[PDB]
Amino acid sequence: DAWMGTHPKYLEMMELDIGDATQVYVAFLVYLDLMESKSWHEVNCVGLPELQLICLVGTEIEGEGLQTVVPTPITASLSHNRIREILKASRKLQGDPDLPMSFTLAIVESDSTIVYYKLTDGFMLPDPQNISLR
Amino acid sequence: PEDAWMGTHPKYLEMMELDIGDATQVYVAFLVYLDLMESKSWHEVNCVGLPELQLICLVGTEIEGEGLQTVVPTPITASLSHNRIREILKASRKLQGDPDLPMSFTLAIVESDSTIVYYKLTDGFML
Amino acid sequence: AHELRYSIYRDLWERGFFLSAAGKFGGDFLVYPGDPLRFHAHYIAQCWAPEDTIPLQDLGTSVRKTLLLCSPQPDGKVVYTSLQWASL
Amino acid sequence: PAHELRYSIYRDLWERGFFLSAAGKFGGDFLVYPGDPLRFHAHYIAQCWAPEDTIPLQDLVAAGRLGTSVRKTLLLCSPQPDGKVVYTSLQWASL
Repeated sequence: DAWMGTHPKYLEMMELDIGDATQVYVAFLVYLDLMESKSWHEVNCVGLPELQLICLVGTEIEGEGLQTVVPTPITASLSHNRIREILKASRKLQGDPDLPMSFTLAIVESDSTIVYYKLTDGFMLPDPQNISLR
Repeated sequence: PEDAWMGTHPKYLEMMELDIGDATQVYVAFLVYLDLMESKSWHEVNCVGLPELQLICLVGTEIEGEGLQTVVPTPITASLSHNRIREILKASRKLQGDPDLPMSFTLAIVESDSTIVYYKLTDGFML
Repeated sequence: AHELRYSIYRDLWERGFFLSAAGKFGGDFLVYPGDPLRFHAHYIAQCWAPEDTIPLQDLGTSVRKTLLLCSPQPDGKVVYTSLQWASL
Repeated sequence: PAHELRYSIYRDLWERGFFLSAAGKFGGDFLVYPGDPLRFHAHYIAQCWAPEDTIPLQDLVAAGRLGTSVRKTLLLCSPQPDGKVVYTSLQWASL
């Protein structure tokens, strides 16, 4: 409800002054999901004005390293170029250049439910030798 | 040159009497005839003229009772289009007596040194 | 060469074969029978001009399949991005 | 066109060692297979020939005596003015 409009994390994302109210709301939605539903150790919002994007940079488990989450409404669209740009931004934010560039895309449906997708530079099959039926 | 004696052979003269091809063609057909009967142990080998295609081929039973195969002797320097191969496949099926196998013939390639290499050509996808 | 080679590629693709036509093979290319019984882990790939916006609604993934975005760049190089359902 | 797009990608994927299947729908997804699980299977060595082009047999005799073509199947592929394409398998035969 409207209480979101005055939540401090919501207001902090808007002080980034990047994007409009929906981009702020979508990013706030995902922030709450990571911290409340999925129980991430820490989530910070970062603005990158050149790409006009609000990122969530988080640690899922206190020991491990940072990962970049990029909220977006289902209505939005992305070029592959834009995806490449986000990959390169994520490489900076995660500080892991020894690993393939990657980030998590947090797609918010209109009814506010969040589906997550991992995007990685290059060729990622979890089991390239797998053989199964059908 | 060293082989003028083969012009006396009755199966050479039979092939030549088809009046198909030049001396290289008749010669390599005869060479393949000898190879099939002596370097293999073929039962019978008959020659057949296809003047539409201007080809001599050898039709034989590799083993008595077994079905007939078509062998198409060819110099190393002949010109073979894929289209020509398809026409030989179609003619070969008629000579074999429209069986049930897919169209095939054997191409018998003859090098200037009289070495022969045999390749089976079959309609479609074999392995 | 080209329009003529691709008419054969598409026919072999439609018949279910795998193809590799790398430049290594010279003019030859390799043709492998499809396997209708066995699923081999693979990418489901898409060709995208680098600037064309992909609609996020137009988005099936597991250990044996990954979505693969492909785009050639001005410099002749193509970039690839794998896309996978995340289990959060 | 957007049809040069698919060629560049297909060629790059080939050069990297992948195999492509179901890649004939220019407008659709295609499949990209890792080479290693597949390459050791039986397969054709295939060749594109305009139907009127002469296929020089000199290479097929080099293959014959060096024993290079023994357990192999060569696939001659030609499209016709039909629109169709015709296929002939070519195998070394011992006799």
